[PDB]
Amino acid sequence: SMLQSNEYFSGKVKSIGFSSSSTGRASVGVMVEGEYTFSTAEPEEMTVISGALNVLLPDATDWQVYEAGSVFNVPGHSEFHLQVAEPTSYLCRYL
Amino acid sequence: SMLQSNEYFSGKVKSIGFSSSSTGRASVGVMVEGEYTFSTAEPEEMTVISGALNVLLPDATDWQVYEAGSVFNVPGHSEFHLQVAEPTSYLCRYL
Repeated sequence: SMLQSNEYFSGKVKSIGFSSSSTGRASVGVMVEGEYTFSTAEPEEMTVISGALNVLLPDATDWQVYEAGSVFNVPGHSEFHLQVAEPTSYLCRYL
Repeated sequence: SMLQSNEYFSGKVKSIGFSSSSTGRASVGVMVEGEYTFSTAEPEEMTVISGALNVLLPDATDWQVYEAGSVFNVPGHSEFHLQVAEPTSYLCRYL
């Protein structure tokens, strides 16, 4: 199995990518305070492990605050936006 | 906030370390198939995010299998052992 450490946005997001039978392709990581735009290939399932994300999805008007334990889905071939206050850890699965 | 990518055991365990108000000092990471010995400073709380860990704690005879969603605690200044089958992601908090 391959594990790889990845960084994005000048080090404000860092993650470990992997692949397993139960998750498919996935990454766990952390984001620090900031505002981020992400683009998807495959649809993504995001789980907030600790902290919180303010989430703007392309097909719905309102931002929504996702605190620890919550799960959201992003469509494929899309753009979504996040806002982060305190360091926030997450699991992302590429569906 | 600081985020740092860490690797252990010749790259078989990789994690992102961070610190937040809700977690204290912590790391999220992934372990691949193998058998690992860890030593603690502070007590640690481990949450299995995906996959599974076979866990041997110093003060109890039996190994126990912790699958996704489960949480265990390791005392401070101790040694514990893990066995991993498929890539397994986790949250570790330094209590």
